[PDB]
Amino acid sequence: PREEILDASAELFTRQGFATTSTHQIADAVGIRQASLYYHFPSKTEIFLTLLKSTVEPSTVLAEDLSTLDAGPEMRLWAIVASEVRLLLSTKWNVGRLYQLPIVGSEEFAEYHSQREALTNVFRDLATEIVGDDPRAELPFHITMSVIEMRRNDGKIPSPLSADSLPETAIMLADASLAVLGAPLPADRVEKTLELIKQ
Amino acid sequence: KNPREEILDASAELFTRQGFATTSTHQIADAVGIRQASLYYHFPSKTEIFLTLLKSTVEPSTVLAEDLSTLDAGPEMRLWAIVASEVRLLLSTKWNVGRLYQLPIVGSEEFAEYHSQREALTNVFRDLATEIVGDDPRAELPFHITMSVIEMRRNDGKIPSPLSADSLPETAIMLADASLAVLGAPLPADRVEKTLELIKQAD
Repeated sequence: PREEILDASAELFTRQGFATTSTHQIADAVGIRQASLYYHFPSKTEIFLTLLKSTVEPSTVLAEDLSTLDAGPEMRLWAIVASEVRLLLSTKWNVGRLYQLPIVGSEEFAEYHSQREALTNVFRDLATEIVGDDPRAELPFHITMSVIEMRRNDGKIPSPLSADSLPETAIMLADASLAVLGAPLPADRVEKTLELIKQ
Repeated sequence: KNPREEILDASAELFTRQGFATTSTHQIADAVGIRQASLYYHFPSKTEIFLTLLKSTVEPSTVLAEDLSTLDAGPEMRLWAIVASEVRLLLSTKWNVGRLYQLPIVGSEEFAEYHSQREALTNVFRDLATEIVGDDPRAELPFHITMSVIEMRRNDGKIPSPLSADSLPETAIMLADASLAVLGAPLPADRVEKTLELIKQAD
């Protein structure tokens, strides 16, 4: 019920943006009274925030634990790129699209700003271990985020979350991330990443 | 000096910062310091400004794209030249107009002309990449790498990289290098010089 509201909001937000989407629409979408929607969320902003943090917080949490494991920076970067793409392909709607909406810059979303900055730092720091003080160090994060422009957005999960395999696109973008750094692909990257995903 | 270009600049600012729905023509007119009556002379609606904005921004990219795609060099040189020149374009403007592509509103039928221009641009990238990598999902990557500059540049009215005949912007070179690297394709000889001349050639 709570998750149904979030799903419908995700669709409306990613399709219409923030400003035009109304609570009336969200409530109508899930087929409940607006009073009933209010029980669940006080404002569309709180909904928008709830979506936004459920989307990146799992990445940042996972990011520091994998950035701090016993491999090399090539492997750690490959794992974080692959895990992040894995996440972005695991949702019914393309919630990553929400980052691009002008509203997210506002002070209300300071919690997201911090989490996004933290993730960006992880990508950049790992990358600089490989290429040093080099502008290419910015690239792995953007390469990772480009999946948001590649995946569908129609209510069907492009790649259901799996512990047994990585999505082709996840592997591709992770391979691309090292190629751009001129770093060779580490041995047994996928299996290790899957193990590095589990902890 | 240039009333129509000032209107577009201010609109570019307001739209990228506020989105489409909340931006008003009153704000745009106030921004450039003219009466709304005077603004109405140049543009009838917010939707039309948004189109003129998108169309002054995407057509030169598509024209540039299809002109570089048809020249007797190798697919690597053409792809490199088009990536660097397209990033150069996106870095040459007072405002980050590339951010506009990301607004959900542009998907609507009213912006069908932008859709085709974008499709044509995307096809030019894809065809070049497939000449290099064949039936391979990596062929999708150079276009997205190119567009990633939209997430890199400033957006405050100051041009990140003023247009130049002597040089290419660092970020333009980097993204073009990156576009070939992901394809496993070698960097062409004299990439910058070769590209700058092709840009000069393109009038």
